[PDB]
Amino acid sequence: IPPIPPVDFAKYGEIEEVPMTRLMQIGATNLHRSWLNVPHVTQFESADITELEAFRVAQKAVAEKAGVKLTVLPLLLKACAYLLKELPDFNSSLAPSGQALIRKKYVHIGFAVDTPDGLLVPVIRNVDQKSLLQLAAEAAELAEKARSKKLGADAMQGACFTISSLGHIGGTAFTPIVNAPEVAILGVSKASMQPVWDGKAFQPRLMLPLSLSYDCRVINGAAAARFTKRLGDLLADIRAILL
Amino acid sequence: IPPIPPVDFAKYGEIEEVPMTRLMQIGATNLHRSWLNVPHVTQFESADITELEAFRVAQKAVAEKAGVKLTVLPLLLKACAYLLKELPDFNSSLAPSGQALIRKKYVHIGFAVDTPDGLLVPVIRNVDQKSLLQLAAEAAELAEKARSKKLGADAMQGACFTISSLGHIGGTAFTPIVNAPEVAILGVSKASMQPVWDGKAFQPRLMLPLSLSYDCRVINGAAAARFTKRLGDLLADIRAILL
Repeated sequence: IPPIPPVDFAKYGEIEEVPMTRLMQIGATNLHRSWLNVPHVTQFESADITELEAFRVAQKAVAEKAGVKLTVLPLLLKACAYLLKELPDFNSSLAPSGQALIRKKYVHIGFAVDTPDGLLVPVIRNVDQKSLLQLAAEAAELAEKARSKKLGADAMQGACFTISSLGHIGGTAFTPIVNAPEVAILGVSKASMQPVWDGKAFQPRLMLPLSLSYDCRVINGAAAARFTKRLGDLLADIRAILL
Repeated sequence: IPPIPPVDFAKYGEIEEVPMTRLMQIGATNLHRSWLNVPHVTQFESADITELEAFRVAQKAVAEKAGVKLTVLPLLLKACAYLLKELPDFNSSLAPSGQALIRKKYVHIGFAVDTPDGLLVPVIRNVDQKSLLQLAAEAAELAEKARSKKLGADAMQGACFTISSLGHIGGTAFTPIVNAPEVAILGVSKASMQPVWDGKAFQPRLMLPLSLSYDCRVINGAAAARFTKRLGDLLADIRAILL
């Protein structure tokens, strides 16, 4: 790849050199390797979470009696796990021969935690078998160990899919980079009240912006629109997971 | 027990003798054995199922694409299974020594099917592991085999709890008899629109009458009021099962 020409930045004013943590450099290398290896498309969608939000907030009591804080992430994890089982091409990697897909029969999902030293993505194993408060506890633990440098490399491995949630900071949508060898990543942004047509008038519904980046060698455009559509459907009524 | 004095019924008019199917006689003996062995109390409650009903009816599409009819029974089964795990004394039997309870670590639930030849109670095994449409299919199959005399004795055994639903015929409530050695049975009657106080006015909510009979040697009055209260809570928002 043609390199970027060096510039003497000090010709234009005062500069200062700060160094990169090894964690940032590892991260830098991994993203650029994904970038050049995966042809990326982002599919955007927004889900109606008015009812999900009401549930979240009502179970604040239960969650606190169990010591966890029920946020939107355990709900996101549960729903993507159900869906990764319904649409198995999202739960696979491209074989090194380029001629086969390795479909995984397990569902472990990573989630982005941004710490001082860099971004870490802890992995929760067998998300499909854990409950909303179990996933809530685990997420919280892994996030804390990630911030406190106590996260052993074991827990950063063998994920099938990544969720990256920035809803707690802001933004309308973003285009995340697929953490290869996984084949998709779900970006989640800030929810806001939007007017939604009820067939007769605009009702305010709470809308969650979803941004699915995927590896289009493996997942074609229609399979991906169907994944964010099913996800939007499941988050609008999470009871559909029960059937 | 003092016998009932024989009466010549033909002194008062014309009589006719029809006989009992062996199935009815078996049933007769089992109920009278339960009646004299179990001191019975019925706890009545009613659950708000307006939202449950809306869900049921929306998933009519899915249910039909899967060949099952989603009725209230799979929902009842799923919720009691969750609860039989939360409150394990309901999932046990009294040891023959009268001094111990055998707590079962499994959840199989029977449901009353009334056929021409008598009442049968098929058992669905490990209700706690099956989904709403799985339970829907299984219930339907067992009911059909029960009506067609093709139900092998294997499937009438080892239940932990019974549900008896008469909501499809009518009634406000009833007092079911515990099928000993189980320790409780849930009677379900007809749902109707009732006025329920919202703190300010009466709102129409769809109410399901629940009638829990139990063996009060094993389950005391407060444990039983708490079981129908948790059940009413779970049916008002079945998403609580997810956490």
